[PDB]
Amino acid sequence: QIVLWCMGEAHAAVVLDALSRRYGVSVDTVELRVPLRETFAGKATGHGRHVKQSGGHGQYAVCDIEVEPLPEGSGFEFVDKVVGGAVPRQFIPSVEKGVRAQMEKGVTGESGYPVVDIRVTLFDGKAHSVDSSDFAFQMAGALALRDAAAATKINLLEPVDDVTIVVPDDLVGTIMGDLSGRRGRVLGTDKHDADRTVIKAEIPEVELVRYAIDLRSMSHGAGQFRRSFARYEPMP
Amino acid sequence: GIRKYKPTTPGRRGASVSDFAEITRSTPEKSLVRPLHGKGGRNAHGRITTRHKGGGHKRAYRVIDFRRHDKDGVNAKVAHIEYDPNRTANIALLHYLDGEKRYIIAPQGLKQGDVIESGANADIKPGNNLPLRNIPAGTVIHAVELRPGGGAKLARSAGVSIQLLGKEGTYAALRMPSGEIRRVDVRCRATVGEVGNAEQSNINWGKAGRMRWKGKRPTVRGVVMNPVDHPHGGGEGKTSGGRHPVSPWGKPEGRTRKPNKPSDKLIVRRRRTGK
RNA sequence: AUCUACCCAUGGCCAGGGUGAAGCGCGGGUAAGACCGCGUGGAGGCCCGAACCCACUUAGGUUGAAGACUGAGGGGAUGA
RNA sequence: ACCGGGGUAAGCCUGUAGGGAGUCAGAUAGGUAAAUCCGUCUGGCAUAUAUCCUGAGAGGUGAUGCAUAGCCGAGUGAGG
RNA sequence: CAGGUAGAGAAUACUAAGGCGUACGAGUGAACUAUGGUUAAGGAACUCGGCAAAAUGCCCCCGUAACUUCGGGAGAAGGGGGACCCACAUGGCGUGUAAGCCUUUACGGCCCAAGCGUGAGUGGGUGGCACAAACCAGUGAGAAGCGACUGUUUACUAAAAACACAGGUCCGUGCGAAGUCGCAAGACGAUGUAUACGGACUGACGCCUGCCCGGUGCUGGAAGGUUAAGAGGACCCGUUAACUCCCUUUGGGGGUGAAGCGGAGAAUUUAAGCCCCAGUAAACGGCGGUGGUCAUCCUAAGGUAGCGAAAUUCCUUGUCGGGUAAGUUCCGACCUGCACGAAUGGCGUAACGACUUCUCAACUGUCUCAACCAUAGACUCGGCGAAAUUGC
Ligand SMILES: [Mg+2]
Ligand SMILES: [Mg+2]
Ligand SMILES: [Mg+2]
Ligand SMILES: [Mg+2]
Ligand SMILES: [Mg+2]
Ligand SMILES: [Mg+2]
Ligand SMILES: [Mg+2]
Ligand SMILES: [Mg+2]
Ligand SMILES: [Mg+2]
Ligand SMILES: [Mg+2]
Ligand SMILES: [Mg+2]
Ligand SMILES: [Mg+2]
Ligand SMILES: [Mg+2]
Ligand SMILES: [Mg+2]
Ligand SMILES: [Mg+2]
Ligand SMILES: [Mg+2]
Ligand SMILES: [Mg+2]
Ligand SMILES: [Mg+2]
Ligand SMILES: [Mg+2]
Ligand SMILES: [Mg+2]
Ligand SMILES: [Mg+2]
Ligand SMILES: [Mg+2]
Ligand SMILES: [Mg+2]
Ligand SMILES: [Mg+2]
Ligand SMILES: [Mg+2]
Ligand SMILES: [Mg+2]
Ligand SMILES: [Mg+2]
Ligand SMILES: [Mg+2]
Ligand SMILES: [Mg+2]
Ligand SMILES: [Mg+2]
Ligand SMILES: [Mg+2]
Ligand SMILES: [Mg+2]
Ligand SMILES: [Mg+2]
Ligand SMILES: [Mg+2]
Ligand SMILES: [Mg+2]
Ligand SMILES: [Mg+2]
Ligand SMILES: [Mg+2]
Ligand SMILES: [Mg+2]
Ligand SMILES: [Mg+2]
Ligand SMILES: [Mg+2]
Ligand SMILES: [Mg+2]
Ligand SMILES: [Mg+2]
Ligand SMILES: [Mg+2]
Ligand SMILES: [Mg+2]
Ligand SMILES: [Mg+2]
Ligand SMILES: [Mg+2]
Ligand SMILES: [Mg+2]
Ligand SMILES: [Mg+2]
Ligand SMILES: [Mg+2]
Ligand SMILES: [Mg+2]
Ligand SMILES: [Mg+2]
Ligand SMILES: [Mg+2]
Ligand SMILES: [Mg+2]
Ligand SMILES: [Mg+2]
Ligand SMILES: [Mg+2]
Ligand SMILES: [Mg+2]
Ligand SMILES: [Mg+2]
Ligand SMILES: [Mg+2]
Ligand SMILES: [Mg+2]
Ligand SMILES: [Mg+2]
Ligand SMILES: [Mg+2]
Ligand SMILES: [Mg+2]
Ligand SMILES: [Mg+2]
Ligand SMILES: [Mg+2]
Ligand SMILES: [Mg+2]
Ligand SMILES: [Mg+2]
Ligand SMILES: [Mg+2]
Ligand SMILES: [Mg+2]
Ligand SMILES: [Mg+2]
Ligand SMILES: [Mg+2]
Ligand SMILES: [Mg+2]
Ligand SMILES: [Mg+2]
Ligand SMILES: [Mg+2]
Ligand SMILES: [Mg+2]
Ligand SMILES: [Mg+2]
Ligand SMILES: [Mg+2]
Ligand SMILES: [Mg+2]
Ligand SMILES: [Mg+2]
Ligand SMILES: [Mg+2]
Ligand SMILES: [Mg+2]
Ligand SMILES: [Mg+2]
Ligand SMILES: [Mg+2]
Repeated sequence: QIVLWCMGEAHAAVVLDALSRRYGVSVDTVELRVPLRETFAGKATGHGRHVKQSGGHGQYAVCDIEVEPLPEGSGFEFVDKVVGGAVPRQFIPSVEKGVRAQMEKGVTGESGYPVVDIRVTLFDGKAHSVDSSDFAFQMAGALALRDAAAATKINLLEPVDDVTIVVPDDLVGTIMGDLSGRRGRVLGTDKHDADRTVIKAEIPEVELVRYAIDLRSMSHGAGQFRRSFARYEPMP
Repeated sequence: GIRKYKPTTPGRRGASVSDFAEITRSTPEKSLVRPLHGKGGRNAHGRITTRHKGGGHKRAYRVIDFRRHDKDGVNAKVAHIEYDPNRTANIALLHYLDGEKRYIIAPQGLKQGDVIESGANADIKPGNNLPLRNIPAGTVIHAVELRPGGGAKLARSAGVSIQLLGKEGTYAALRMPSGEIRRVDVRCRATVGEVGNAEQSNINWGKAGRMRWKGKRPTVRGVVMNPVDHPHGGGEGKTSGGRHPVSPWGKPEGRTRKPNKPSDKLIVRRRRTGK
């Protein structure tokens, strides 16, 4: 999505009017969606069986992989331990890429968020003389991923961003009171200058869409703040 | 009561229908029904003698007892009150303790289950039939005879009643629903009470077809006709004289009751018009 | 009155698709109500449109295929 | 792979889905006479998936038959 | 009677069973005529007039104005998607056999792997100029007039603003009624009974017209010449410049007559006698106070300006604007004492219209300005073979 950032409300109205007038941009305001990711909460194994006998090249492939939960930031990993070359080496990339696409499409329903920090561990599979194919093995790995994900929980993570809150020293109490109701934690209140105070805090991204406007309204223009994604936290 | 249609269609904008509240049964007694075919307004010659009549829904005749003399001292109870296409009022069905079923006009306020008794000794409750000499002066009656034994002829339509003004010698002086005073022999019979469906006159039929279902055909005005067809055009009317209407057969306005009539000796006074 | 106008008795016909009246039930409102939403329901000289019935425009015909038609469009089509 | 077959009534059995229906006794002149029939009034026993009536269709029989996809040979055309 | 595939369909396209090639032909790029098709650039400039053509057309999502009788207007308008392959998907839904469960065991009930059928959606990919690819299949918006609406109408030049209509008003009819058909008997009205029937005019619905019970009428019935307190809810009372004439006595009433302003409270409803009041009005009236808006009460023939009900109508006897380059319909505002009429015959009106008039968008051979293609004729050959007309 394309996101327009404005200082406040009147300037936002002015810029949207200019866009719809100087350039004829007919648009409607919509909710801004924050980035989100998915992670595994437990370890499980999967079984993927594929049979598709179409009019071109007959496709049939079976794969058996293993997935384990990994710490946030680990990224995607793959370990292969097939014994005796049961599945062809040329099709290992096919299965791999099928699993990568399947985990990209998500595992939590049709709205599965990008699964991250997961290791796929292939061990077993069956092969056919003619029915083996790139696409076949791709889906076989995909379905193995579905079966593995179906056995344990999937945890959602939201990106917490470091927020540097600069408010006058007399208004630090207000920020402490309101951020307390904002599920926020305060890592310090460093005096920015003689009047304002830099506040060290990290807050979930969902809470930071409207932070600037309320900060400026409460500070009567004395509110300046910075945001920077730090890490990911599960749903409270 | 009257149920008003919602204006979902130009044919039903201001229309209304009779809320058939008093009706108990939706079918007639099989033995009291007689066949009946429309005529279109044509007499035995085949010519149109009454215009604007024809078509209309098929209907069957219910045998109504206008001659309640056979059963005196035999009480009856009303079985149902039901619909009758042939007349404006509803018809009540009487089960006689004797064991005979009969039909009468349903009077006002008559409910299912009441007891109807006739003769000289009957009470003055609504629905009871009495010879006129036994009816105290001042009550409201309906379905009155003209000659002693000829059957009821007067005050039959819905919401219609007459006031028994008094008695003298052999004759009782009555007031017609039209408002005139008429004398009738006190040996005639009459039923106590008004006639039901007092809200009949408030029905708004709403569309031309609804009146066509009732067997009435459209009327063409006389002015839009040719002089060979209707004597209007000549004489005007309007606000000049009194020849405002002329009948299609050339007759002007005026009194149409035949002068020098026997019954004229019985008429205490004629009705009055014109505020 | 085997054409046509009107009426009378007795039969028949009206593909397909929409909209969604009263009534009934639940919920809200209220002391009770007006009324308001959600379901059932399937009204109506209701809507779109074949058969069927008409005849608004236009072209042709005009010693015609026809002494009133044809081709394209057109109106009504559960109702007087 | 393709082509062609992949049939058979009324009637007679059975009585399903659906629909409908209280039963017994007494009295009674109202039904041109008379009625055990029909009405009307009294009671008694009944709410039963009890019973009866009606009733599409399924199933059996009709049918060891009839018809049929096809296969054979003849020559007017007969025959299987 | 009603096959199959698409389709919502008995539409349309193709086709099965079945039935036809139907009765003058054979040729030939003439003009011209008819019916089809296409057209550069422009797009109503054509014309009395967008006549005729062209255009829109389906399904699914989204989104819908003035006004209103609250039903509509509305499919308003406007915007986006539509093909094929694959995956989700051994999914979902429908049906239901095997297996299983249950019961008053039977033409029983529940669930139901398999089998068959079938959408809708999301994601990715492929192809074309084009995916509702053919056939089929709304043009839309605004303003004025008339008629409320659906209908009916001059078979064969007029479908409308004409007729009808639902609603309204008046008149007649007390009952083998009035009316009608018949010389009559008889019949319809009606197996009806004044909330009914017949005749006349008007024609949905909505909105603005005012003053009041003495005499005389009419009418029903004691409301009443005498009237119990209380129920019954506008005024009088407390409060007056200018005047031209007045009537009374410790200030108010007419004419030219200006505005004003509150609270004690005026009778139908509740009881006694012949006569009566009361109900009704410009239908027997009636035009004057009082207050409003039938309340004490005062005035017989005149629907008659009633009233002076600012939506007023040729009202360019002008001053203007709006629309077009050039303005018709029409739209607005101001003058014209006299015109000029509708208060029950006149202004309004949503919805509806093969109605009349006008504007805009889209679209096009209507036009600038015509060209080309095919059929059916014309034309050539063979066969059959007319007609109107006709002093020569
Ligand atoms: Mg005869
Ligand atoms: Mg009439
Ligand atoms: Mg009736
Ligand atoms: Mg009426
Ligand atoms: Mg109406
Ligand atoms: Mg008329
Ligand atoms: Mg005429
Ligand atoms: Mg005329
Ligand atoms: Mg004639
Ligand atoms: Mg004459
Ligand atoms: Mg005349
Ligand atoms: Mg007049
Ligand atoms: Mg007139
Ligand atoms: Mg005069
Ligand atoms: Mg006169
Ligand atoms: Mg519904
Ligand atoms: Mg409802
Ligand atoms: Mg219709
Ligand atoms: Mg229509
Ligand atoms: Mg016709
Ligand atoms: Mg010619
Ligand atoms: Mg010809
Ligand atoms: Mg034609
Ligand atoms: Mg046609
Ligand atoms: Mg049509
Ligand atoms: Mg139609
Ligand atoms: Mg086969
Ligand atoms: Mg019996
Ligand atoms: Mg059988
Ligand atoms: Mg078909
Ligand atoms: Mg067809
Ligand atoms: Mg064939
Ligand atoms: Mg030829
Ligand atoms: Mg030639
Ligand atoms: Mg040619
Ligand atoms: Mg052409
Ligand atoms: Mg062109
Ligand atoms: Mg072009
Ligand atoms: Mg134009
Ligand atoms: Mg010109
Ligand atoms: Mg022009
Ligand atoms: Mg012109
Ligand atoms: Mg046209
Ligand atoms: Mg066209
Ligand atoms: Mg809409
Ligand atoms: Mg639309
Ligand atoms: Mg519109
Ligand atoms: Mg068991
Ligand atoms: Mg069981
Ligand atoms: Mg089973
Ligand atoms: Mg492309
Ligand atoms: Mg259309
Ligand atoms: Mg059409
Ligand atoms: Mg006007
Ligand atoms: Mg004009
Ligand atoms: Mg009309
Ligand atoms: Mg009108
Ligand atoms: Mg019409
Ligand atoms: Mg004509
Ligand atoms: Mg027309
Ligand atoms: Mg015509
Ligand atoms: Mg006409
Ligand atoms: Mg009328
Ligand atoms: Mg009338
Ligand atoms: Mg007579
Ligand atoms: Mg009258
Ligand atoms: Mg008249
Ligand atoms: Mg009207
Ligand atoms: Mg008229
Ligand atoms: Mg008019
Ligand atoms: Mg007068
Ligand atoms: Mg004028
Ligand atoms: Mg001008
Ligand atoms: Mg004008
Ligand atoms: Mg008048
Ligand atoms: Mg007007
Ligand atoms: Mg209008
Ligand atoms: Mg029209
Ligand atoms: Mg040229
Ligand atoms: Mg030719
Ligand atoms: Mg020749
Ligand atoms: Mg000759």
